Amino acid sequence: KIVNIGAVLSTRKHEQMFREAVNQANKRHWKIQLNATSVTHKPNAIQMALSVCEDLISSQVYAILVSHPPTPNDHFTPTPVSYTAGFYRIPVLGLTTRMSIYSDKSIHLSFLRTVPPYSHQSSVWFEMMRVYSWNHIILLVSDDHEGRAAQKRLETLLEERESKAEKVLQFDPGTKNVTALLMEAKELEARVIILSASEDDAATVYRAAAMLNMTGSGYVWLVGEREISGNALRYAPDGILGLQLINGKNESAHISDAVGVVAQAVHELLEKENITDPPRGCVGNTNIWKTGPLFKRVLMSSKYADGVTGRVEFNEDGDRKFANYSIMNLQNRKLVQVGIYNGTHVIPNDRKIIWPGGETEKPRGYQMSTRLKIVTIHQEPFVYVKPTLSDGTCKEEFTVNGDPVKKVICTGPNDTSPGSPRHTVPQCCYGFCIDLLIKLARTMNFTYEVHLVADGKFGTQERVNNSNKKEWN
Amino acid sequence: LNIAVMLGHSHDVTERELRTLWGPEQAAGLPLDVNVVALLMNRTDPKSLITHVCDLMSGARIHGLVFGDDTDQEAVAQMLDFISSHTFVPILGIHGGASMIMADKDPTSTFFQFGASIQQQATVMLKIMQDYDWHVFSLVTTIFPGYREFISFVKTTVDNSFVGWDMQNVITLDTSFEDAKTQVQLKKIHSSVILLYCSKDEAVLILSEARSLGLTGYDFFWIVPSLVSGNTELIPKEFPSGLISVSYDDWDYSLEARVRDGIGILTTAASSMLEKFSYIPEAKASCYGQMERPEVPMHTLHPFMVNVTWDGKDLSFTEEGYQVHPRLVVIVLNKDREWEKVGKWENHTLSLRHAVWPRYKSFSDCEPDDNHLSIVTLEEAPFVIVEDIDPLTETCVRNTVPCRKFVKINNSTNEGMNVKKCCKGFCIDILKKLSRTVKFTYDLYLVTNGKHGKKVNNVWNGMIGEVVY
Amino acid sequence: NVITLDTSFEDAKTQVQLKKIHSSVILLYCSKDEAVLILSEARSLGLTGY
Amino acid sequence: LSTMYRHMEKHNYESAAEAIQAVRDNKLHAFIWDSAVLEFEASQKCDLVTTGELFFRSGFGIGMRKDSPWKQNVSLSILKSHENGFMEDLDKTWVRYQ
Amino acid sequence: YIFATTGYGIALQKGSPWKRQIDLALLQFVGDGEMEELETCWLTGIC
Ligand SMILES: *[C@@H]1O[C@H](CO)[C@@H](O)[C@H](O)[C@H]1NC(C)=O
Ligand SMILES: *[C@@H]1O[C@H](CO)[C@@H](O)[C@H](O)[C@H]1NC(C)=O
Ligand SMILES: *[C@@H]1O[C@H](CO)[C@@H](O)[C@H](O)[C@H]1NC(C)=O
Ligand SMILES: *[C@@H]1O[C@H](CO)[C@@H](O)[C@H](O)[C@H]1NC(C)=O
Ligand SMILES: *[C@@H]1O[C@H](CO)[C@@H](O)[C@H](O)[C@H]1NC(C)=O
Ligand SMILES: *[C@@H]1O[C@H](CO)[C@@H](O)[C@H](O)[C@H]1NC(C)=O
Repeated sequence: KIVNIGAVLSTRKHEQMFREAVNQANKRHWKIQLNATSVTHKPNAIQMALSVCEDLISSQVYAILVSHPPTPNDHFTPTPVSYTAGFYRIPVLGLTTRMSIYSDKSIHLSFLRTVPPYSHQSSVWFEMMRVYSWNHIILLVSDDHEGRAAQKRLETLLEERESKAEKVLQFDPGTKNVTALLMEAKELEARVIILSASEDDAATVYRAAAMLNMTGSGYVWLVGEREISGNALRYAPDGILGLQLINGKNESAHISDAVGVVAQAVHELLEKENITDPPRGCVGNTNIWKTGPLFKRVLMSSKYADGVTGRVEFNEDGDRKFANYSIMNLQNRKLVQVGIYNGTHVIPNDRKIIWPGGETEKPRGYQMSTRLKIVTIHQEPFVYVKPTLSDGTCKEEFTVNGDPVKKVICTGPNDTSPGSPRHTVPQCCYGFCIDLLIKLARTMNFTYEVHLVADGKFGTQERVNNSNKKEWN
Repeated sequence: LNIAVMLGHSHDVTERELRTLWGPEQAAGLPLDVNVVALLMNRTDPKSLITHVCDLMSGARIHGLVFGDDTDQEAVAQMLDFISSHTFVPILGIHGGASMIMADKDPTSTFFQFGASIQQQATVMLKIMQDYDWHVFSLVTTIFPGYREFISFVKTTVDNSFVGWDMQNVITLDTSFEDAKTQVQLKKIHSSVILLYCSKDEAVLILSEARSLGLTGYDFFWIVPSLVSGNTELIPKEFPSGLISVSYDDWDYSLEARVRDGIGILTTAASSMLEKFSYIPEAKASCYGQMERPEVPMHTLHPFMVNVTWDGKDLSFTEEGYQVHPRLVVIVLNKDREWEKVGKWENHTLSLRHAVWPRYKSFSDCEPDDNHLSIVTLEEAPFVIVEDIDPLTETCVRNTVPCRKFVKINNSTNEGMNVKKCCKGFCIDILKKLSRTVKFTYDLYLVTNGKHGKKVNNVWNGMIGEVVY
Repeated sequence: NVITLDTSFEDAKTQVQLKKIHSSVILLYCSKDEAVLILSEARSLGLTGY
Repeated sequence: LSTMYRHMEKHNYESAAEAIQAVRDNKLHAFIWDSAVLEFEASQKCDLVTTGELFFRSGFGIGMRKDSPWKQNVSLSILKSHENGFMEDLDKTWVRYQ
Repeated sequence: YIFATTGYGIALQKGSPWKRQIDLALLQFVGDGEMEELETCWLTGIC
């Protein structure tokens, strides 16, 4: 009859409020069936895991509620407690876990969360774009499991809107001089910047962007939660549109919501038959719960309409569904609430949006540099290619009608032979396509960089250097 | 230095210790002292495992642990993440958690399993299709995790492929226990090969449903990965015969041989470490004290797993610990409900098969299909000329039917080697045109006994002689 | 090629018989209740397309 | 036409400029390329004659990219050049030299 | 003599996603010889 619920918490106030919450859940539903047992966090790594596993397995605990950080900021993720509880496939609900390590269901079997992960930041970009009416996205994401998951989710949700990402750049952790990626981003016509990395990576990017012309005007900086805290606030230029989650910080509220969720599950556990007694002795039992997947099915099929946050729904990942989003604009290094999203509805605040640029109008992510580089194959009847004069220009000839023969400066290799140094020397090329290019320039503003073919062939499918590859030549 | 080996309940510990010691005795003489501490225990509890590994690292300073356990629990591999990320000790395994590897995390861990890589299995799954000459596919997946990566990988490898695979539109099943939308999703099948990415129970349920839905015919093909198969001793009655599966089985390679290979790999890694340095780093002295930040300044063997070779076999590990040259034993479910080895994928990442096509018999005791009409051809260069195949990782160039010709080894032995050869002819075009009208398949069967046929004492030879009997 | 259904209340052989349809026009010769039942089954079987 | 590759894969060249020289010094007995190029070469140099009939008649084009927004602005320019006599003037200034 | 060629083809309404499906098929038909064999069916003349 007695069911034990465990938690790894530091402060005694959290234990007291958990006891009050479970007592209220028993009052709100007959007989007493819930017992409270909590343990304290330790600075160790393996010793604390052994202690909590010994105190937990020998106590017949069904539900686990552990906050992700034991301190305001540390790397002590609650991986060991979940892994110890996974021996018998014990359902675990995360209080403030947000790293994507727990997101995948392949490794984690019965370890869910009570708060949405960072993956929802990828989905909210679509909500931002459908309001700002943009079509170009440039991604600045570090190399980690969270980054890979965000990239995969964004690609899956973007491939259905007939839009494709222009360029994807990778941030190697620990790097300091990454100005090459910023230069590549500058050399792109689109000026929409999306960043999702750690605090150190964000600071490193901002240090370069301070000197570089990446925040002057015509740029938008949409970043995640991790860049609205720490040194990011004091080293972030104004106009950055941040993201935050409402009611996602109160540990007491999270514990109350978790207790409310588990209250229905405790009562629904006895509804189904074929229930087995919880294991008491840690040593001497290596069995598997028959109702393991049944608990997950019941939790997924359950619906909740009460709580501090509000309606709670579980998706296939096991986290909250249709979470509330808030836009935290950065104006004079001060957080300003602008946009509120419930998943489908848009509720913008009456305060005007202050862009990082001087103008308050919405920037356009379409900056055509008009530097259309054109490469023309060396064809005798179509383009006359001759060496240029040593004075610096090319001689001008005339046709039978006496009209001048217009020509453009062309740059290409001279030797054009394998195993030879193909020095880039400008040449004098003209022909049928030169007149068409001149007409195009007259009709619309065009600038031409007349390149030449690298090898000398149009190029077809190439299958070399491995078992299977296809690269155009 | 000292490497401890932990195994489940097995033969007496003395024999296992002798087998482990026989490693350095045979070859690879090294001045480093190799000491092995073998332990046997039924229990596999997490706290017990932590205490045992702490005792092993405290006593004699064990620098390597390999856990070959017969337990079917999938969390055995995950239980050692703390040990790998804190004690900086290489981690190996044979069975149990190491049998199937799917955990990807930070590179601070020292996990290096001998199991088949989850992404690498698709390469063999497509190469067997290429060898069997079926370019049409039906990619059927589920909401189970670890399959979106499969979809991305197969899309990437068919977009970059120059063979010309007829990638039919995929059907992504949502969940089981529907009975109303599954038929709607599966009614669009029109190919002959269907994949399945689910669990064991889900696969059994979907095959049972397809039995009533008529999708278990003698013409369809089913490819199943190693996840559903798993152990090769339980054969549910819902699995039709002729199923094609690929896994990492130990039919030929023994646990002792795998332990010897792992010990050799570890010794080679230690020898390579001793080249650029001069001392072997040691882990923490005590399991209960934390007097320093657990950093990694000793330059551990994490990047040194690439240039490790043992017994003349290239046994390397990628950045994720995946084996570069796994085994990938192919198992086919026979009509007697057993798994038989067909293909091996050990030599130069190349696989060969015994070429046993007919495996469809006695499924529902009905529809005795006989559409596999054998076609006999005669070598007639003006009309039907055959030749070799240029090496381009392909079998058919554009539309040629695969010609399987029996080739004799020499003038003494008598074995018909099954070698595919490219063949073009007017009769081939006639057969191709007739196929679109008769709507049936025709597998060519070239012959070499005789040319036309005579009457030598009322005996028929040649193509006529072969077709008479 | 014609498909001759034997009887209703099968739920095991009706799908096998009806899986061979590849045309756009399908006839039906049954009673009122049998026609209602077969159309209800085809609703789940996806044979009631536009 | 698979028999063509029995000789194409061992006698093909890399440049039309050197191919013209090879076919002029009796190295090549035949050459396959665009009709316009061969007609221009025959008009300019007086040691080659075309023969046969046009096969695989396909026109030229302007290569672009799927995300390039310069589709209509180029198509309209091409139509203007075609229907305003610009193409005719270019042909008259680049065809029928003799 | 031909002036202002501007050869015609199959039209399609604005915003129709079938253009990418029909242009490839038409190009394949033109390049594979369907036009050449069907030319004698209708384009008959005395020269
Ligand atoms: C709850 O469990 C703990 C540990 O088993 C036990 O000490 C305590 O007495 C239990 N609570 C009650 C009210 O019995
Ligand atoms: C970064 O590297 C580039 C060239 O690789 C160099 O020009 C630049 O000065 C470097 N910046 C710093 C801060 O090292
Ligand atoms: C880039 O910023 C520097 C100041 O950091 C400025 O001097 C320079 O003119 C800017 N370049 C452009 C192209 O605006
Ligand atoms: C406590 O949680 C509630 C959500 O129910 C939230 O509105 C409130 O701001 C939180 N209080 C503090 C001090 O964080
Ligand atoms: C080309 O540039 C000039 C000056 O920069 C401008 O006046 C003109 O409008 C431009 N052409 C077009 C088509 O916008
Ligand atoms: C040409 O200019 C831009 C660039 O393509 C394009 O948006 C515009 O619509 C074009 N002009 C007209 C008149 O269509």
